Amino acid sequence: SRGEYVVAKLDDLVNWARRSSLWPMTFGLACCAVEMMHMAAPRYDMDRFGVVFRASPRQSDVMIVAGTLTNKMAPALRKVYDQMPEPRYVVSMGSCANGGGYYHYSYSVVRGCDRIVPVDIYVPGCPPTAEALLYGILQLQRKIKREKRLRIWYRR
Amino acid sequence: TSVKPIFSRDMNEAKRRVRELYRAWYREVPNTVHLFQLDISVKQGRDKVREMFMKNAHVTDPRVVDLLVIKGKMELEETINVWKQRTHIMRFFHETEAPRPTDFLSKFYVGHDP
Amino acid sequence: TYKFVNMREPSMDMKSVTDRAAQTLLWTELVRGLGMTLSYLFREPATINYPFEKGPLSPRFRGEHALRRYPSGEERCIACKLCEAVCPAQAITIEAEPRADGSRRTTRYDIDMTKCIYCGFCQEACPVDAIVEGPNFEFSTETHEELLYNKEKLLNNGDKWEAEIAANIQADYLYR
Amino acid sequence: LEAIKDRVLYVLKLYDKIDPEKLSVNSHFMKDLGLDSLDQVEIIMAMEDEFGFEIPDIDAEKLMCPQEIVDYIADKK
Amino acid sequence: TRPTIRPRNDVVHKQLSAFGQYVAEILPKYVQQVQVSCFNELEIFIHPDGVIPVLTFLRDHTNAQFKSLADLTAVDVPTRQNRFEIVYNLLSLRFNSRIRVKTYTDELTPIESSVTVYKAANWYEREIWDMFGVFFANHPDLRRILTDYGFEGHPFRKDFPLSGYVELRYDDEVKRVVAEPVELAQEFRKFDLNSPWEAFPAYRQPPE
Amino acid sequence: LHHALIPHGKGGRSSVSGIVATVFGATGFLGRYVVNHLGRMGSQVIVPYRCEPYDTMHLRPMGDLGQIIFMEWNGKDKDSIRKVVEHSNVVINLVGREWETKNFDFEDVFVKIPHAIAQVSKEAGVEKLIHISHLNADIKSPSRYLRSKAVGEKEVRAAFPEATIIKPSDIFGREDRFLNYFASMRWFGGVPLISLGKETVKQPVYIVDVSKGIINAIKDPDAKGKTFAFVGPNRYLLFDLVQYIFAVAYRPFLPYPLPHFAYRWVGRLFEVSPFEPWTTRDKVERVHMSDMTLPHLPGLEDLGIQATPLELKAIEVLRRHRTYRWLTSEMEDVKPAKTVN
Ligand SMILES: COC1=C(OC)C(=O)C(C/C=C(\C)CC/C=C(/C)CC/C=C(\C)CC/C=C(/C)CC/C=C(\C)CC/C=C(\C)CC/C=C(/C)CC/C=C(/C)CC/C=C(\C)CCC=C(C)C)=C(C)C1=O
Ligand SMILES: CCCCCCCCCCCCCCCCC[C@@H](O)O[C@H](CO[C@H](O)CCCCCCCCCCCCCCC)COP(=O)(O)OCC[N+](C)(C)C
Ligand SMILES: CCCCCCCCCCCCCCCCCC(=O)OC[C@H](COP(=O)(O)OCCN)OC(=O)CCCCCCCCCCCCCCCCC
Ligand SMILES: NC(=O)C1=CN([C@@H]2O[C@H](COP(=O)(O)OP(=O)(O)OC[C@H]3O[C@@H](n4cnc5c(N)ncnc54)[C@H](OP(=O)(O)O)[C@@H]3O)[C@@H](O)[C@H]2O)C=CC1
Ligand SMILES: *P(=O)(O)OCC(C)(C)[C@H](O)C(=O)NCCC(=O)NCCSC(=O)CCCCCCCCCCCCC
Ligand code: SF4
Ligand code: SF4
Ligand code: SF4
Repeated sequence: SRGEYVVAKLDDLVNWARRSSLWPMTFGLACCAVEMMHMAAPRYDMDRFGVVFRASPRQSDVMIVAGTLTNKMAPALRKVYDQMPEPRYVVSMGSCANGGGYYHYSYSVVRGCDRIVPVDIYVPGCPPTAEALLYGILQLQRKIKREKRLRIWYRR
Repeated sequence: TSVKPIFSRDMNEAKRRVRELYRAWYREVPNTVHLFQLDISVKQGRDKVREMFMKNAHVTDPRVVDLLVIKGKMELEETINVWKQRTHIMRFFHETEAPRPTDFLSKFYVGHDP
Repeated sequence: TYKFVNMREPSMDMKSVTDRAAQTLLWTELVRGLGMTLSYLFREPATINYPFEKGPLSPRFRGEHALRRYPSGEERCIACKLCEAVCPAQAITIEAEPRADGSRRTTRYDIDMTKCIYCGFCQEACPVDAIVEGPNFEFSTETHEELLYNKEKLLNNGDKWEAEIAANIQADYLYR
Repeated sequence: LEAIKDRVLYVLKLYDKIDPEKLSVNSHFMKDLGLDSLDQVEIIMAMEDEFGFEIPDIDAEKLMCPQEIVDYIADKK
Repeated sequence: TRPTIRPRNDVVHKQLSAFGQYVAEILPKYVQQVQVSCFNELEIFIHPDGVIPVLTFLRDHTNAQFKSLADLTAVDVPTRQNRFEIVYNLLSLRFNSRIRVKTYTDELTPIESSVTVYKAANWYEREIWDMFGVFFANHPDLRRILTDYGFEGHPFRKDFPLSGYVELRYDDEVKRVVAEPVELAQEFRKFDLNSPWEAFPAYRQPPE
Repeated sequence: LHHALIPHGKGGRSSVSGIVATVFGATGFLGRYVVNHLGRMGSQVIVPYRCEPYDTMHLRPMGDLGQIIFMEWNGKDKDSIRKVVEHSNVVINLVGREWETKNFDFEDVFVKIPHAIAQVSKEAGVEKLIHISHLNADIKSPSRYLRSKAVGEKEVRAAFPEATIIKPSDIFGREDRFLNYFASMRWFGGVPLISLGKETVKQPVYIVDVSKGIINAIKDPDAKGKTFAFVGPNRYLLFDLVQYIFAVAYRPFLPYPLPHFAYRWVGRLFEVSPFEPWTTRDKVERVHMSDMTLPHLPGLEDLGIQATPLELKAIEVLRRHRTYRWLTSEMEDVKPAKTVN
């Protein structure tokens, strides 16, 4: 149908922009954030793909939870996630962010950042290499490529 | 056996310090509700302060009372300086935990707990 | 021995004073920094073209886990639980029983990849080279549960990566 | 002193734990009214909120009767 | 040669023993015991109320210039009447040496704060309080340093469970993080590793 | 009971409650609350969704690992309905739209879909069915919404005789329509009311109370084939209710009487939006309609729930509508509205 074709093209265009312009919030917790710096480094330059760190959560699209999430830190992470406007995505990085990690059976560690925020991508490793994190970012981009919001709305 | 007192010597001065801390907490609940934008009432906060003070009413050791008032002052200055968030202040109220059964028949039904 | 990083005084002769004044009024060190940045601009970047180009790795690399087999097809693991005992993060859960033919083989071999710290202790403690850490590192998932590997998943990883795992173990086994 | 007395009684009547029927100018807080240390402390704080002057802890412990309250307020003006 | 055995230093052992005798003679009112470990570390056990005099002496004395406080922690031994064991590690740069001073306390007995001798004692004693429950009397700002706000209990105590009693999650109904009793999908599997055969005869205790 | 359906634990996140529930319409207000309560219990939750998977993300943290399962579903596909209800002993139906789109009508969302869910669930052997209806569900009602509600209630009762039909009055909460719809009329100058809201009586019910009642209806063994009425503790006139809403929001209250035909035309104007409409003719009819009184049907007190008065939870919803001048004002600063009991 003409309307179906129009909405398909429009949300192909919309998903392309969001996929190609990703702005992670400048947010790192532990040793996993060093591999974020090495992904930002010249070797695996993240700025090629349109992935740029922004300090303010208002101007951020993705939250890369890279490090251990503690009980004393969970409210701040939830606060910045809430203050991030939509559409927003979450990439947990490393064992600590995925589940508990080396500190799973601890009194002061949250066993998974997905207990706090909805996580879109999980990156495995301790720490995941910069290439592993880049693969996770590209996988997030491909996940964005498949979103059909206007197509869902047209048939709604 | 004579022991080194933390404060308060005998029990009367410990009770005096308890009353001082209770006044400090009682005069703080309106400020806590205003600053943290709590949806609870001021009466609810004062009742919670009273309840938290009353669960230690069986203590008969002045040193334990002194340590309790020290920790109460600590958690009061965390509330005054807004070091705490609404998260902890409402953690005081257990708003999300399901009501645990307390009778033998219900406890027998639910599980193996004593 | 020791040295002073900054304890030098400048000469107060007229030529040196004029040189410093020219540096102050004419921003000489700032121009020098500009020249350094321009040189780096005209240099060649150190960026690889991922995913079409991959960063170098070594035979010792610790990536995704795998359960190996003997060349006959028999599983190497003998349910000895040395890896489970030595695991720092307690990421391995093992349950075993005698098999139909009486072999000492596992029935449950779980690794929580969100709990594992990828430290390589399990493959060091294995006396039969059963559990290994393969070369794979691009195995990120979209859901948490997909990272809770079990015995079937680990055996599939071993069957999938057996050639590269065997080559790496052959390359690096004389150092162990 | 009548103004102080009526203000004290008005404050006491607003207290939830205070029974207006049993309330009187000679009613002992602990015995006649059946309160405890913390209730008396809250009463003293409410009295401070009315007359706007600081009552120390040592003096507040000797204010177990409304007549004692009005005597203390009159002495301190 | 014995390549696999650590060589010993009798010179340093004798020097440490002599200095331990020196300090024990100088401060008989507080020093209870002096030991030199076989890897040349001097350890001084003193009365709990001698902390300020002993530390001030070890800092300001001409023959003991331990001007640096390397560390300050506590050890929990529940089998003792005074379960908590406060440990001070001092470094003397002038004589290129290190010393250890150990005192004892229990739950209800305060220990004098040494922030007037070393400024690092401020945060070190804050951590000791937060993690063990030891109260320090004259501390400029004594409060929690590492645990969460409102956290109940001192976690480094031996009787404190490894996972604690509460855990955190985000509840959508109340639109905030909540604290609920700890519940584990997989329980921490406790291992009994000790062998029933004695390893070191040198440390064998009398049957008593 | 199957060996895997026996409850274990202490009713926590990592426990087992023996409840396997397929929750239709879980990507909504009541849906999110019900899913949160089930996951908090520690139950198995299946979430059939037709929307973009991005719009189901708030439901991910609501349960432990593997306890929330998202599967696609159509509503016109009994195959998908069976696929999602095959392995669950509880089926909860909260599907509904306050407006009508091109593809789904009030007949489709309130008659055809609930009847298909009930019929398919009966074949699949689902033990318990919970079906959400409306308190003012009348066959001769002026509102097509409520007429379809009544027809769908009868169809569900016919298809699944062992059902629990719940009839909330008007759910108010953070993501509700009720308090937000009343508090969003600041932009259109004054507040248009039919007969100035003097001829309408309403007793709204709290969302957490409704979700708790839904959860307790599953656990109660003697609520198998029953009908409940979920209403609040106090009944208000519409004028008093809107006045209290605006007082709590600290907005100037400027009511004015607008005749019913004019308000119907206004609602007709606003329903031409391809997106979610701000108001509709059926919405106007429902807002004007007084809540019914059904003393014979059981309710929250019968299911063990003490209904939360509006004066305790109104500030959660209406603090968002305040300005910076009045953001920090406390809950006790506004006198409670005048009730009609
Ligand atoms: C907190 O812990 C920490 C971290 O964290 C864990 C860290 O990581 C690190 C590590 C730190 C780093 C690695 C440093 C940060 C990394 C870097 C790479 C720094 C580099 C910074 C930059 C390169 C700056 C880039 C920043 C931004 C914001 C660039 C983004 C671009 C924009 C915002 C521009 C968008 C606006 C646009 C495009 C305007 C155009 C729009 C229009 C509408 C114009 C068009 C209008 C028209 C009318 C045109 C229409 C005309 C038409 C159609 C006709 C034309 C004719 C035709 C033929 C077409 C550290 C130290 C750390 O401590
Ligand atoms: C600036 C002022 C506002 C502008 C308003 C719009 C103006 C026109 C917008 C320009 C459109 C640019 C489209 C770019 C197409 C993407 C190129 C191509 O590579 O994309 C492919 C196809 O992309 C998608 O299929 C759809 C892209 C957009 C399709 C066009 C939709 C219609 C656009 C024209 C209509 C504009 C007028 C209507 C709007 C105003 C998939 O690539 P991808 O996988 O990702 O790359 C991965 C990286 N690799 C290759 C290294 C691995
Ligand atoms: C030659 C003639 C001209 C040819 C081209 C004609 C069209 C050009 C574009 C016109 C502008 C956009 C028109 C509207 C697009 C469709 C928007 C829509 O219907 O969105 C509905 C839907 C909302 O969500 P829904 O599915 O309803 O579910 C409720 C959520 N719980 O889903 C959403 O809202 C999805 C979120 C994004 C919606 C806005 C973006 C739509 C695409 C805009 C593309 C152009 C952007 C230009 C930006 C300004 C210039 C830089
Ligand atoms: N809310 C209220 O004030 C009251 C509500 N009720 C009833 O309670 C129930 C729940 O209400 P509520 O949560 O507020 O409603 P919502 O509008 O917030 O949510 C409706 C849910 O049903 C889904 N849905 C709607 N239409 C369709 C369709 N055609 N096909 C498939 N899925 C569909 C939606 O999914 P998606 O996002 O994918 O479209 C969403 O998950 C409804 O039946 C309603 O009539 C009763 C009394 C008062
Ligand atoms: P009268 O003197 O006869 O009675 C005095 C009382 C009632 C205190 C007892 O009879 C009594 O003297 N008991 C002896 C033991 C004792 O004095 N215990 C007091 C312990 S101090 C204490 O427990 C401090 C607790 C701090 C409170 C924490 C604050 C929590 C409130 C948070 C705010 C919630 C909303 C803002
Ligand atoms: S997963 Fe490993 S590398 Fe990453 S934060 Fe945890 S301990 Fe550090
Ligand atoms: S690499 Fe280390 S942490 Fe991971 S499973 Fe092996 S022993 Fe355990
Ligand atoms: S160490 Fe090797 S043989 Fe032993 S249980 Fe582990 S994988 Fe099996």
